[PDB]
Amino acid sequence: AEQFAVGEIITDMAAAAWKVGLPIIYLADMNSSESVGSDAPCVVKVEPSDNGPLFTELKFYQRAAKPEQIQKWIRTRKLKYLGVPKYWGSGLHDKNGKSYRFMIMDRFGSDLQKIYEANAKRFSRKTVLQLSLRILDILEYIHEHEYVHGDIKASNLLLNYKNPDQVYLVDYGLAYRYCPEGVHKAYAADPKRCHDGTIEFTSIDAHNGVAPSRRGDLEILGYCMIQWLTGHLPWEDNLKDPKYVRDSKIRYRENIASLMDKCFNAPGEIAKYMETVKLLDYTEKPLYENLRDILLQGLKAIGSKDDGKLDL
Repeated sequence: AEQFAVGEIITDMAAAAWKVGLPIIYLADMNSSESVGSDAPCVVKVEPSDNGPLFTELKFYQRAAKPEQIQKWIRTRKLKYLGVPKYWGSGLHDKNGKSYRFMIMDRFGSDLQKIYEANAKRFSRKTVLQLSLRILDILEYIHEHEYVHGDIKASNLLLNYKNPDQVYLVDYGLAYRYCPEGVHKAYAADPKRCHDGTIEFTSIDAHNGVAPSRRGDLEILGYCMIQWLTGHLPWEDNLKDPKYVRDSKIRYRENIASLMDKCFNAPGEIAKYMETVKLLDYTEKPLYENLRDILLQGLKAIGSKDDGKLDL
C-alpha cells in the first residue's frame, strides 16, 4: 500500500513544508519545484497513528534530538560530530479513512552490519575503538537526556550518507526513559515495556526482566566490541535459550579473565572496559571520560590516535 503519492507536499505541525520521494519510510527533502532525488538528506517514516513504537521514538526525537539542541552539545563539548539523528518535524496524515503519524528525520547510508559481513565478520581493533569512542559520546548524550537505548548493535548503526567516518545510532522505538524529571526508575520491571533487546547482546539486567539503565547500555557495547573483533560470542550457539545466554553472561561477568581467554593475547582496554562497567551500580552515573580514556590507551598501544578515522 501507499501512504503517499510520490512527489506530494506534506506540511508538519509547525507548518514546515516537505516533499515526499521514493521508498528506501520514504526519501524526503524541503519543499521546492525540484523533485526529491536519491541524494535526499531526509526520510519520512510513516506508521498507523496507534503504532506504539513510532510514538515512543517520536517523543525521544522531540525531547533529545532537536537540531539546535544537538549542535549546542557538539560545540560546548568540542566534538567533531554527534551520532544522534536529527528530528526535523512530525504530523498526522489521513488516507483511506485511516490516521497515520509521520516523522521527518535524517537520511543515512549503509548500516555497519552490511559492512561487517562484507569484511568477513571482522573489524580491526582501530575500527572497533574508533566506533566505540563515538558510541560512548552518543550514549553519554542520550543518558544525560534521560534515555537509554537498550539495543546497540551494528544493524542500528548507520553511516553518514556523505561521510563514511561518521556513525549514528538509530531506532528508539523501544528506548526507555530511565530518569524522568531526574528521578531514576527503581530496580524492577516496567509493565508497559516488553523489549529485552537483542538476545546475543542484551544486558544481564534485561535478562533478569528489569528495566534497562545506563550500565546496561555500556554492557551491550562491551559484547558488540568482542563480536566485532573476534567475529564470535561464547553463547552464540544457544541463542534460542535465553536461560543459557543469561547464565553465560553472569558467569563471564564474575570472571572477565576467562571471557578474554575464551574470546581470544587479548586487548587490555576491552578487559579494562568490561571491568569498569562491572563496578557500576544500577542507578550509577558512568564516568564516560574514563571509559573513553581506557579506549584511548588501546589506540596508543597500536601506534595510533583518535583521528576520527573508522577505516572502513
